[PDB]
Amino acid sequence: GTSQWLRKTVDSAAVILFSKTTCPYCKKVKDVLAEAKIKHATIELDQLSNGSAIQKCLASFSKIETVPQMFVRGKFIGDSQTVLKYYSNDELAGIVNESKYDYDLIVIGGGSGGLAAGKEAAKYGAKTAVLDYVEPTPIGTTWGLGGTCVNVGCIPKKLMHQAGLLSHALEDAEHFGWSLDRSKISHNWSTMVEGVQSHIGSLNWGYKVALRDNQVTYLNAKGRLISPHEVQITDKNQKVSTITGNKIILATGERPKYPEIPGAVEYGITSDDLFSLPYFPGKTLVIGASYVALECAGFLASLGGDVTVMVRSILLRGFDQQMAEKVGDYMENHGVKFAKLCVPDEIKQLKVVDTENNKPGLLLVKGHYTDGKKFEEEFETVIFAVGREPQLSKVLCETVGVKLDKNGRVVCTDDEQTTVSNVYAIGDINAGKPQLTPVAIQAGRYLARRLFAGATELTDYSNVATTVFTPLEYGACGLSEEDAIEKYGDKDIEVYHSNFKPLEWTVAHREDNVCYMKLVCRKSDNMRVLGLHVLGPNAGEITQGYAVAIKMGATKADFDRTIGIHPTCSETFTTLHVTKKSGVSPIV
Amino acid sequence: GTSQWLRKTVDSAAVILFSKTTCPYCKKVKDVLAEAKIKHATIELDQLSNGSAIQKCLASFSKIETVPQMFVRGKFIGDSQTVLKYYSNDELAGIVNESKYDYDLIVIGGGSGGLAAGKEAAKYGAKTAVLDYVEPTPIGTTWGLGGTCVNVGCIPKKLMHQAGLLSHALEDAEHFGWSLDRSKISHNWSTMVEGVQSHIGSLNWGYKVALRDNQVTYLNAKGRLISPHEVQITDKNQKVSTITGNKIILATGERPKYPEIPGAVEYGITSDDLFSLPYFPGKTLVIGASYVALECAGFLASLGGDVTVMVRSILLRGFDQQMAEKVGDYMENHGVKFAKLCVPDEIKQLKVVDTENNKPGLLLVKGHYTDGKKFEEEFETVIFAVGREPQLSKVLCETVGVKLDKNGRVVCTDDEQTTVSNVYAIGDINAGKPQLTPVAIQAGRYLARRLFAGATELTDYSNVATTVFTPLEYGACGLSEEDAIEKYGDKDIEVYHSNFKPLEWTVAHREDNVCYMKLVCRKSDNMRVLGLHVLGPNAGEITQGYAVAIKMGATKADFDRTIGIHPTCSETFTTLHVTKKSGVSPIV
Ligand SMILES: Cc1cc2nc3c(=O)[nH]c(=O)nc-3n(C[C@H](O)[C@H](O)[C@H](O)COP(=O)(O)OP(=O)(O)OC[C@H]3O[C@@H](n4cnc5c(N)ncnc54)[C@H](O)[C@@H]3O)c2cc1C
Ligand SMILES: Cc1cc2nc3c(=O)[nH]c(=O)nc-3n(C[C@H](O)[C@H](O)[C@H](O)COP(=O)(O)OP(=O)(O)OC[C@H]3O[C@@H](n4cnc5c(N)ncnc54)[C@H](O)[C@@H]3O)c2cc1C
Ligand SMILES: CCCn1nnnc1NC(=O)c1cccs1
Repeated sequence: GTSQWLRKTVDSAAVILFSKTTCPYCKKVKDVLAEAKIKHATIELDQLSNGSAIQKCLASFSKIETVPQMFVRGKFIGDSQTVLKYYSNDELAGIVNESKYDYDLIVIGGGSGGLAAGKEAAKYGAKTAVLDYVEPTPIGTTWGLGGTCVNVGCIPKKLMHQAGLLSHALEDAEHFGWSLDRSKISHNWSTMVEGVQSHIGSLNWGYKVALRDNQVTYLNAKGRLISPHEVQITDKNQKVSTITGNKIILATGERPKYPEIPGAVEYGITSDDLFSLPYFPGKTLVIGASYVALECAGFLASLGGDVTVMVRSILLRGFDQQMAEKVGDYMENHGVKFAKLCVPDEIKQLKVVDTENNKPGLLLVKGHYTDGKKFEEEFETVIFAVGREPQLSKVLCETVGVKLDKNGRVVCTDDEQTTVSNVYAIGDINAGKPQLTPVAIQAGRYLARRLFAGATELTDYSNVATTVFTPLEYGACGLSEEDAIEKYGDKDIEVYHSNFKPLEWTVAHREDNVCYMKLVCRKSDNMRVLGLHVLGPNAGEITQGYAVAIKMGATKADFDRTIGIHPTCSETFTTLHVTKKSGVSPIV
Repeated sequence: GTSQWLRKTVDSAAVILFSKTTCPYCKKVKDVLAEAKIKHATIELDQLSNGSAIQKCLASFSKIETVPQMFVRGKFIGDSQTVLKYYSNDELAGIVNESKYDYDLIVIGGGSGGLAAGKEAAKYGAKTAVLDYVEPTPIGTTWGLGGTCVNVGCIPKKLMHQAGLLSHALEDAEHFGWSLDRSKISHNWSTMVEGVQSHIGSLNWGYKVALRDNQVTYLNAKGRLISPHEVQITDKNQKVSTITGNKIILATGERPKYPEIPGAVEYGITSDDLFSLPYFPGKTLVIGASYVALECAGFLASLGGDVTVMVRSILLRGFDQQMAEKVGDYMENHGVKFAKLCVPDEIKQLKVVDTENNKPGLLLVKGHYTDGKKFEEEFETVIFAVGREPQLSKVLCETVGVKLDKNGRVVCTDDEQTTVSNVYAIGDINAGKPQLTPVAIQAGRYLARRLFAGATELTDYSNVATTVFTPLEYGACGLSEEDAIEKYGDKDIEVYHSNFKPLEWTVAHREDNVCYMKLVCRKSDNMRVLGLHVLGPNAGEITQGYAVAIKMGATKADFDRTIGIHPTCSETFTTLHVTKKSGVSPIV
């Protein structure tokens, strides 16, 4: 147990010191390494329960049982007198840089997970390279370091959402006494895009500085794993070379899918193109029904656009379907049109994009409903949001032996290890895990600590909370109502629910019973909270704190004994009492 | 023991049915009572682990041991055969209405706690009266049913806070691309006040309708307890009479204090007057430094006022003082002036309030600083926020025997009982308790269930979360850093902290490092979270859910293993890592 841990730790750490907090000899070695600018991990044996047994086990490698003991890439280097000898003779720098491979770690992909992993590993002395390359979209769009969320996902999406929310704030301001007239105010798309892209630019630059300041090598090059330790890289000038690494982390993410119909690639766009588009989309069709589809349609309508969403079957497949339908109903009452049970057949071009006057083109969209009736309408912009996929055939030679599942994602054990022992995978390409930025960041950081600092903590992927940033936001943590009933049976499930009205909505004359929350609980397990759901403003701020209590096993009684904060929306969770089985109305 | 619970339950309940969920004689008695419109409590002995011992205990009163046992006001009424015979002879209604007193419960005070307690008691067949009267302020202000929070507290205060927040939304909107010019937009105070007051009006009306629909007798009359069971009432027409009640709940709340200086009562106002004031206060002095003082100064500055705050010693006494100083620093950078270490000596009138044309007057304020220097400046409005106090002298005859503390608050045991066994106190007049609206509501509801439905659960007053609605909001749950250090010692306390920047503030060009959060933890108890603190937007929404986790005993490890929701402010709590002891800067 302890002896297997110590061997794994010694073999994979780049530079590591076994120490005690009280030892002045350990203190002296720490000071030497700090002066020499030699980064390393440290294990403090006195603060571990099995510290005495670990100290015994070290002799299997060093033949000594005292602290300090310093190791480099699996090799015992010395105790205090020996380390000082090397430093005094100007030998220590060469010893700590001796390596079989070019790098201790190569990260393929410079996004949410990969940048987090590479920075954390470098902290413990791992010589690290991060590779990032952005394949242009069909119309030619590209962007800088930081991945999907930074450039074409979470960050610009929520900033445009905030511009859309301010439309309603301008309306509400009249009722609260301000002299403006929302009727005479309009939105300038390109001014908003300039501001969003300026912030994104500062993040691109900030990641480059952070890698520079952590001594991480950044290569703006496309990588391909051609054997367990060899990565072939192609740089900006199409120069091809090979670099080697001890450990490999795959973190290459996904890109939007297109339907296989005429005109889709030529004349439509995806979210990759939307967030830097130089002109307002105009009259827009969004094809699809994921959270990406509904978030983008939502803010486009708030910013004054004529928006239609064409839905093949249901909204937000995979989420609680009562909540999904409430989300869609709010959007439809606030200016989004839906073409339900409908798919596209072809896109025909009526007008080329006008670069001269900074204006969209014009497209004819033909499709059909499930009963066979036809769909035909003109739109200035068509946005495809029909899912995302990895393309690991490009990243990864078949002969390496890394196992992929039926959707092309990497099959990993619960420590992110692939079927090849030195290769790991994190983020969206890890099969079966929630595809979210804070999941990729936690996975990458925790993995770096296990590989290079002897940590044992794994990432917990269960009950990860989400928020959908539609015009009225939807936060969730845990099971949908229908999954809970499927797993445990209707008899063992009790659901508490209520409508509510934000206080800010009263003087503004907004709707009385649209916002909604519910707790899905298991009767036979002390009324354990299985899932939490809320539709209302600031839904992500509301939901986050409860994710801790659910992780700790909160029951309905834990919610009841907690006192609310007044006046808030979130406090309504502390006093819920109407059950669905009672048939009593949830309106207030 | 079981037998003392039963004897207390029987003696106290108005109408109560001892039952089992699987007995058809029980079910038949319930249907008769339902049909007769007879409300009652029900105890299902089969769902209680000590049910069989209760049945033997029942024979004390009834000399039977079987289920169906009906009691009315301490007296056994009958089993199934007796109850059904009374009903078919039209004798049952008279039996269940028989009472020694006018009411089972008299609530003195119709505010947050008192309305809650009275409605809940009525659900179990307690014949209930709620008394409410609003003594006018010195200038004559009065209002309707619902108490301090509804009419002159949390509700109008947060609505005027929202009007202030919207001024910054109007500024932000230009940066997000909207065509308005905030420079050319102004605020109309009277439009605001008219909308706030029309909402409060709908709440006064809703409380009257709610009492009628629960068969609660509402008396708009001043009450005075003159003996344990007699309440003297007076009467919009000054008619004095006496009504009697079995149980009494005191819920009369507090009112603002005035300093004992010339001109204060004549020429200053309080929060009681501010929320319906028909003229804009203009150049305003706020005297005091409580959360009421700072909240009101904050929104008045945001709505265009020239505002000064006069501070005797410190800001937000009783709150974490690091956090209090950050709250005030933001306020000072956004147009609130502070006269620190300063106290008033007299208010002189220079011009009378123009009630005709809705203009304030003019006042000369004279004061002095602690060094000795003089204060003298003109203001159009002077607002006193120097604390709140009860006036139980008016409510409670000294001869009844209800003990008060040195501040005039009621001394209660942990079940809200006073030194007189049938008299209880809830809300702000209960000595030692947090003075918050959801605390009053939970105390009131839970107490009514113990008196009239045999419940045993007590209100938990520990770790009750708060939010101060200053222009940048401050949420907290648990201990301040300085109380934790005083209670456990500096060596046993670890503090994790970080600045943050809301994503909404990036494109709007707001401050990088003013929002702030921290977790105060106890090392020797598994890094238990003792206190949580956040300064930023939507702080009450952020804080609420974490209050459940802290009640369940969250540790730092529970926060670390939980995954964040991105992009939010609240997610910063899930990745905190900089300790105060390390000395590393908390900036982003
Ligand atoms: C529109 C949209 C909105 C979203 N909103 C949210 C939200 O609100 N909250 C949330 O939590 N998540 C959100 N997400 C999801 C989030 O963006 C992803 O879960 C996250 O970015 C995944 O990170 P990753 O590290 O796995 O991959 P990525 O961030 O996609 O990083 C992979 C990087 O590697 C590069 N790369 C690919 N192949 C190679 C190669 N061969 N060599 C070198 N580099 C290569 C890619 O170009 C990219 O830069 C959103 C996603 C989208 C599309
Ligand atoms: C400016 C301000 C802002 C506040 N903001 C918040 C906030 O954001 N959040 C929060 O949780 N709390 C807030 N509070 C506190 C909250 O208002 C109180 O905790 C709550 O109102 C107390 O309820 P209560 O039932 O104890 O008394 P009250 O609500 O004051 O009700 C007592 C009632 O009894 C009446 N009465 C008095 N004497 C008699 C008599 N003899 N006969 C009949 N009736 C009588 C009173 O006039 C009143 O109607 C705020 C308070 C103030 C002043
Ligand atoms: C055998 C006695 C019948 N009886 N006598 N008085 N009332 C009732 N029944 C009822 O009130 C009802 C029970 C179920 C539906 S109505």
